[PDB]
Amino acid sequence: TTESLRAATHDVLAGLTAREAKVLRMRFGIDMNTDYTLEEVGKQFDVTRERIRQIEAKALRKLRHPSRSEVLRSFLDD
Amino acid sequence: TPEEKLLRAIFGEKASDVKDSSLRVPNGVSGTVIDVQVFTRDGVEKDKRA
Amino acid sequence: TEFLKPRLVDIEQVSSTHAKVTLEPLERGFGHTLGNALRRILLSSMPGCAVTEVEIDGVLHEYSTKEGVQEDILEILLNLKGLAVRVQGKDEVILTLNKSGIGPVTAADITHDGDVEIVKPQHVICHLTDENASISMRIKVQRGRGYVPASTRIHSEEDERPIGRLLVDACYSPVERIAYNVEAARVEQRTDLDKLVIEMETNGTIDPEEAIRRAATILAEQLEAFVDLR
Amino acid sequence: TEFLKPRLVDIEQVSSTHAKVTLEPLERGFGHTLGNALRRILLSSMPGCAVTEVEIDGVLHEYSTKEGVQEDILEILLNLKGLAVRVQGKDEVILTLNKSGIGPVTAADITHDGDVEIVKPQHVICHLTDENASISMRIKVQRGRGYVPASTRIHSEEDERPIGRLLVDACYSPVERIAYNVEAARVEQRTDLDKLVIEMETNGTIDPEEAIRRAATILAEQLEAFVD
Amino acid sequence: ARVTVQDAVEKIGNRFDLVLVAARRARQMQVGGKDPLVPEENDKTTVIALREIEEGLINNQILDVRERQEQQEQEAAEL
Amino acid sequence: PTLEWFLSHCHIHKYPSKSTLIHQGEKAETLYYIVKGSVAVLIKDEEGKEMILSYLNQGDFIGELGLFEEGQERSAWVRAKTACEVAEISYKKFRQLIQVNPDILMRLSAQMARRLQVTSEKVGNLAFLDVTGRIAQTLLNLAKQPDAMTHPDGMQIKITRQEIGQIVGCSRETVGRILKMLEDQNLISAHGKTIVVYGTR
Amino acid sequence: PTLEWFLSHCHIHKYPSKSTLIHQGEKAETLYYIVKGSVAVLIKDEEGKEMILSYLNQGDFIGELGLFEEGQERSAWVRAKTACEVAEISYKKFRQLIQVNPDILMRLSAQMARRLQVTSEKVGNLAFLDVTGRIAQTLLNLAKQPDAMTHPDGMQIKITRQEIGQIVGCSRETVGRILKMLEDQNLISAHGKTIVVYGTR
Amino acid sequence: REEAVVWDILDEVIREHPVLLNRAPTLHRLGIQAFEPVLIEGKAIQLHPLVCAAYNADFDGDQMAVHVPLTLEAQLEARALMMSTNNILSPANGEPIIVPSQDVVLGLYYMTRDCVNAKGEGMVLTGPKEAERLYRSGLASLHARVKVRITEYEKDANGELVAKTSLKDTTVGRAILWMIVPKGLPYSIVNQALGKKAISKMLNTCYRILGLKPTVIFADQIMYTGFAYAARSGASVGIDDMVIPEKKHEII
Amino acid sequence: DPILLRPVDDLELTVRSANCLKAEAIHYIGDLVQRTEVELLKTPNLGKKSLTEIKDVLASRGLSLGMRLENWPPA
Ligand SMILES: Nc1ncnc2c1ncn2[C@@H]1O[C@@H]2COP(=O)(O)O[C@H]2[C@H]1O
Ligand SMILES: Nc1ncnc2c1ncn2[C@@H]1O[C@@H]2COP(=O)(O)O[C@H]2[C@H]1O
Ligand SMILES: [Mg+2]
Repeated sequence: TTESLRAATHDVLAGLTAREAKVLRMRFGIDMNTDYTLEEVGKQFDVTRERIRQIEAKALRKLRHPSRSEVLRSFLDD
Repeated sequence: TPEEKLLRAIFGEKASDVKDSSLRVPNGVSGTVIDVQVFTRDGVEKDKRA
Repeated sequence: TEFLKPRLVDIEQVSSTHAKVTLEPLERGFGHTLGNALRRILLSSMPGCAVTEVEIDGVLHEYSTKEGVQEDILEILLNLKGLAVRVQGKDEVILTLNKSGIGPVTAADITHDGDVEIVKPQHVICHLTDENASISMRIKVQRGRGYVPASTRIHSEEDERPIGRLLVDACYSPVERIAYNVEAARVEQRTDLDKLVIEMETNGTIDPEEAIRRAATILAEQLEAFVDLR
Repeated sequence: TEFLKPRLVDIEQVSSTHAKVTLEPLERGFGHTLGNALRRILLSSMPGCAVTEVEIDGVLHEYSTKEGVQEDILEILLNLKGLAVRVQGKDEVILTLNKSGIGPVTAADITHDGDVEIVKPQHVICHLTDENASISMRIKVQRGRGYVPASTRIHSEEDERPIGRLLVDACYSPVERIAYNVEAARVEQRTDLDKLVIEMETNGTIDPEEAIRRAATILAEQLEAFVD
Repeated sequence: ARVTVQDAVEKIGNRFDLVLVAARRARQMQVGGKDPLVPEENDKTTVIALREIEEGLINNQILDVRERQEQQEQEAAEL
Repeated sequence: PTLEWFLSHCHIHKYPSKSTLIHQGEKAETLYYIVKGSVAVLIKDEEGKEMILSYLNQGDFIGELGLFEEGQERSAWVRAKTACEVAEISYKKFRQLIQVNPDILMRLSAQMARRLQVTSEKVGNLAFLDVTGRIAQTLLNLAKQPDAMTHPDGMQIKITRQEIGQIVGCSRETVGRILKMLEDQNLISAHGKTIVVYGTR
Repeated sequence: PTLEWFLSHCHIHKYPSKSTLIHQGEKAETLYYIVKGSVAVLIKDEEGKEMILSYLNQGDFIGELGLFEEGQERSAWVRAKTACEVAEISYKKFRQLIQVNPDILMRLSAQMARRLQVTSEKVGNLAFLDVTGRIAQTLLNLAKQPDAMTHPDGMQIKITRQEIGQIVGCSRETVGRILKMLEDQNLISAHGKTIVVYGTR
Repeated sequence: REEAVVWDILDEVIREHPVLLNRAPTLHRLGIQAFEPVLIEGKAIQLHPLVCAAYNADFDGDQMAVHVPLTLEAQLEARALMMSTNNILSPANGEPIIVPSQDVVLGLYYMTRDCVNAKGEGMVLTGPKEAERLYRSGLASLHARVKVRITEYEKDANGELVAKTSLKDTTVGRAILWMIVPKGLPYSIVNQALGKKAISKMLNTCYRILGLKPTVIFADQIMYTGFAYAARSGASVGIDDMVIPEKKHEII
Repeated sequence: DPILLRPVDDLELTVRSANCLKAEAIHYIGDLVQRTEVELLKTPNLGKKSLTEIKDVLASRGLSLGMRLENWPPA
């Protein structure tokens, strides 16, 4: 369940703009031993902090979007 | 894990600080409830049905 | 071809359930070929009206009891499977019963619908030992054929029914005991010809000649597949 | 009333005379009914023509024999029960065969009336070892239905027959064999359903499909008085 | 072929080599997705293996030749 | 083939002169083929004035628009010119006939091509030329037909002023007057119904 | 699906506006498909005046009447309603892929049957109705065509007097006057290019 | 939720997928075998009766165990090594371990029998089939020596068959029984009442000559018919079948 | 239908178009489809392209514009 889940997640990540996907990966510790922050996204991408919050929001629109949601919907009952 | 972390970052869903421990039918079984009994300490509230 | 058909003659009602049919005239090999072949169908595939559900006031499950009564619930239910009822118009009815007073509880006490025949008023149901006690129920009857148990229903039926509805198995199959005898139908010359004499015993609820007509009808309906469909 | 009916699925056919029939699906309680009843009417009530009597010259009783011949009388008689015959106008005919030379005696050598079809004209009857021996016989074919043995026929027959006229167990009904088999066939929720698989194997004179068709035809033709 | 594995042995000669070769082929087919030779006839890869080995279309030598040739031609394609 | 395979399987029927073949408004469920004879296409209006659209002889397809679109209605009238004979089959067979061999609808596609192009010449000729123009040109047209009879100076055909008036769409009598104009100019002869045409060949 | 396999084989050209698709009378050697856009099919007369045959939207194979008989011509003009990407097909190859797949002349059965149905009521109306009915039902059918936009009281469309005069077979200011009468009859709104009909649906 | 496609897909996967069976104590290698599955609507395994003997098993409440060959190689070994067809003989001795046990054998010994008494003695048949017409009609004894014609075969040539026909004065049930035999064996093998030994060596001969597979098929038929005619046969036991010898009391 | 009663963010709209929707009191998708195109074009910020891609996504998920309702709102 975890494996098929995670592969489906990455397959959703592939479809986005670059900064979107990479930010949303490292911001959550995905794909790494890291745990990087809004502030540190400031440090790496560019110091802008809360436009990253708005970008997170926009991506959550781009991806939640029930044409992609339904690979995730079985995991609602988790 | 980072993944479900992201997923409730999507849906906003959450857990409580509590788990289920219900009593259930074991698989393969079916039948008719006909009687229940309850035992409780001298010192704690009798849960209403008791 | 020197064929010859069998033609009905007589019906001898020994009793409501017990009754025989002298039947003629058959060529050789047809007495048994029709005897067993019709026995199988009259036993297997005949419809009828029998109880399928009951519901009672003051009850949750069939293992409970009641004040002023001898019988457990179950014994009554089993005293209701074997009831004899005939419906004319409908494919379902919901009857009621109501009674009080010490005494034996039978079928004459029932709230009879106008379009229903009870075969025996004295199909004993329950017994009442308290004067003050009172019984009240509803009885769902349907129509079908064969054996259809409750457990197969709830197995089928996810409908979360209201507690109280005490559920019952169905034996729609009305025929009980049945036989044939291949005697010799008299023609003057062709005395190898046979009469078949079919002894019939069922509940009430079912006309004999109509029964045979349904059996043969079903049979021919199955034979079209060997005459018409090749 | 929630009947089910079969759909005739297959007629697997090895030769013209050997035939198989799968048949599904049926409610339970019918495969044995149909198999039995058809087996009865087939094997004991189907009409057809066959060798009733024989008459040969210089030939008295089966325990005797002909000279210059491979067979006794009996093996010939068995080579006569195994005969494909059809009458087409009458209910009775009397064939003739007058043969000579060393010809392994086929049915082809027979002189045929216009209303007679032999479906197996090659069918062998006898053998003349030397050519000098030559025969003349005549064969009563009669139309009946079922099977009736010449032993029970003489038990039946008081009318005098001579020495020279012979009699054979009548194979009217053109079947040589039938047997049925009740298997269980699947409907999605229902594996309590049953199919009826039949092997029939006949002589000439009929295609088996037609034979069965006639059988059920007869049986419904018996039932019309009680469909009423 | 399905219910009895005799004629296959009559082709090769041994049960063990038969199941090894057959398993090798049906692992070329269960995973490698390569096509069959005998028709399909709605059968799991076991039966098609045993048939292709029955009629004389698959053998350890033949598998070696095939994998050899495609491998070598691949080595030519790399350079 | 090949048409042998086609009509070997069809359902065959005969019908007399002036019978109504197809009804404007009935469902799309049957194709027809003229096996022998000729037939005429016309239409009808709110007023009831009839307007002959076309006419076709042996070797042509009839009932072709409804073959595809589930549940079309018949967009015209078609009535018998003479007592004539037709084979017919419905649409569920023709999918079996196109899926197995699409040559039939090539034949239909060609005759339907000639059909729609002469419909283009029809609407243009109706549009621009004067009465004399399209009556003259349509006279030239039916001079072509196999129905037309030979004449040592040209051709000759039998037709009333009414029906020719129904292909040009004017009164029978004004067709009479222009017929007189064409007799005055020494181009056509006529007695009653039998017109005789010079200039052909 | 089907359309993928057939666009797999095609050769394409991009078409600007204002120009010609088909030249009438020339050698017809290719069938086309409307990849994107709209088109107006029409025809000239001797004098050169245009008279519109129809408009056509997406989902149309184009230039088909020359597919069929050896040595045919173009029976109509076809002019640019808009800029249009357009496909290319040869006829020997048309034989090839009609033979190995019969679904394309099933499609052309669809389109051509529509075209001589709609043409059947084109000529059927061309006989009888009056100019009121001509332009009225014309703009009904253009209200059915998807090129019109949705107005909150009906359908809006943009067209001049000249081209509708080339639809209904009359002059432009005639339809202008009966148009303004039709405004006075309260069945349209009308500002110059942009006209609107209510009563749709 | 146990939907419909659950079952269709179950039947889809199970096909050609063998399965292992095991009864305790697993003494010898024939105590554990690989069969094919057949799905049925019940909570009780059924079994092929002849292989009860390798299990020493009876239906007195016994229980058996099931295992699955997941990987492909074990699956092929199962179909080829643990399969019930590959194993009809022990490695201890080469005896048939497919010996028909106790009901089928009664049906045989009842069928193939030579009385004197019932009926239909001394007429003639062209073969087994009209004999089947007789008994399925119920006109002959099943047990009565009568003349018939038959047609046996023989592989005298280089394993190449050599046909012939003849007559025999032999019983009805034996003729009927000849229908099944696979075209290589004499008629003497059925020309007796077929005690249990006769059947053991019947199957022995069939193996030794024909190779394997007919001996399997033959055997299955021999099971079915043996039950079938045994049900027809009529069979019981009763107090008067047990008869006291009158001369016991006096010896005493 | 089950798709009448969704908020439009399941379509994954865009910020400008979203401002156009919230600006015009258009709550339900049943309220969307009852509105007409010209009732959108005249509105603020809805010129060429909003109509283009909203037409695209409604072409995607099986509905269209300007349709007509009855018994609206069941709420
Ligand atoms: N323009 C036309 N030319 C010739 N025949 C036509 C025309 N329009 C309709 N028809 C005929 O009228 C028939 C009506 O039904 P179908 O469309 O099935 O087939 C049609 C043709 O036979
Ligand atoms: N009545 C009509 N309806 C639709 N399209 C037509 C009509 N007449 C001509 N055309 C089209 O105009 C094209 C002109 O050249 P073609 O004749 O090759 O093919 C013609 C059709 O594509
Ligand atoms: Mg035991």
